[PDB]
Amino acid sequence: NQEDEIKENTGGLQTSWDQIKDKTIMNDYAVIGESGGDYYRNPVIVALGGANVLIVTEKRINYPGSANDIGVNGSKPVSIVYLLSSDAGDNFSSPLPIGGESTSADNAVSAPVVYYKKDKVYVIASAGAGISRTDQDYSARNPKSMLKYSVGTVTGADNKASIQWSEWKELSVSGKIGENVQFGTHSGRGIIASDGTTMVLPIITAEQGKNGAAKEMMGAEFYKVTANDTLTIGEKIGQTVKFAQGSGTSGFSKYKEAKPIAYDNTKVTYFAVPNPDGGDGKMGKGDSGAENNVTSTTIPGSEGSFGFLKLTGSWYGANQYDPSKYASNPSQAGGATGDQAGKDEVLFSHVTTPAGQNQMRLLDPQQYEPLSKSLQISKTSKSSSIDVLPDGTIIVVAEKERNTGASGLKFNIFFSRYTQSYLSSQLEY
Ligand SMILES: [Mg+2]
Ligand SMILES: [Mg+2]
Repeated sequence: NQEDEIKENTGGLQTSWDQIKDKTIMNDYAVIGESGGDYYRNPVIVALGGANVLIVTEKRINYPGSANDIGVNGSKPVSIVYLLSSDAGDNFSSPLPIGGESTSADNAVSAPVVYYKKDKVYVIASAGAGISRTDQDYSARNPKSMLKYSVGTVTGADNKASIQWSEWKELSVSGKIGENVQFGTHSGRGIIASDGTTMVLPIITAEQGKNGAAKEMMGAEFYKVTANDTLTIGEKIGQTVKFAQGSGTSGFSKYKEAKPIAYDNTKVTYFAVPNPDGGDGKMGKGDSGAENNVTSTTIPGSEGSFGFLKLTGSWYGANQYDPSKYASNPSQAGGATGDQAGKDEVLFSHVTTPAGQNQMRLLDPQQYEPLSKSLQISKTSKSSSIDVLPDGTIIVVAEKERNTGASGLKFNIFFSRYTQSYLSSQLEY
């Protein structure tokens, strides 16, 4: 179950093809290791600008999470923490809780959805009950479901960045989601539309029943949210998504959490994770045009938050490019002359069985269908997240090295950095 770690003093951002051409795995190490009774889970990674990297994670305080692996459960403290690097991930600060350490159910937050374009980081989190399944019917629970958000103001992203977070505030769903709908978030990097200001908010819905009469009928609603220091929920995008009963336990839907992979200002396209209880082991693809148009893909998948990065003309793969030029014009940096166009590409990583092996893949940027090759990035995992640095190298945060002696799902949090040529050599023909 243990990984072979690489810890290097890179130069920070790379600045020339000669420096980078022979490098493959530039870093691959646990930024968070043993943590006693605390569980660090569901990480998301952000390249802030320059050599600055942000990792956001939930922290379940002295307990493993709900029985269905949700951070909040309407009674235990759960924080959302952040780590910062100013040397392209060579070194990360010790994790700090956004807004101070959680102390009760009333300030607990988990499953962060993280949005960023350039000066402000927006984190929208599950709060109160989340989509946790407990002993009570949802209608009887007192902390019911809630959404909360914090805004991180970024300073110095072109030197060595600092962030300060606003107070957690409630993001009301009144008039958007009815009572009864138990709802929450599913961890990941959030989509910002082409205008740079409209965020896509995916609200996960779930009929969970209770212990002794469990259900898991899941769905989603997508909403516009305008980037702002005060957030409010805007217009609905398309239809309410509801997944159908699977072939397993009665009341368990074939797919669980839907996560946006694209938004064209008209419809949200989503990948949905297959239910290990009644699904087909493959990621599902659908969009907000209908209540349920999801179709099976050929991508193997399971529970958890997949990583997904779309590059627009900025993938050079095995071909030479100028990493200094990449910082100012990522789509025009290729060739020995340093000014050729790259191509579109999608990078995707997810586990193939529950808490199993994490495979990275290239997907076609129009239909998101996989190429034939896949690269194992972890023996044991569940959630991961991908981004690209201003020098063109690929960064990943992922749960790895499951502690099988621990009560729930306990992992270490890994940071990894790869050259595009290495990834190409493993994923392309
Ligand atoms: Mg070092
Ligand atoms: Mg304050």
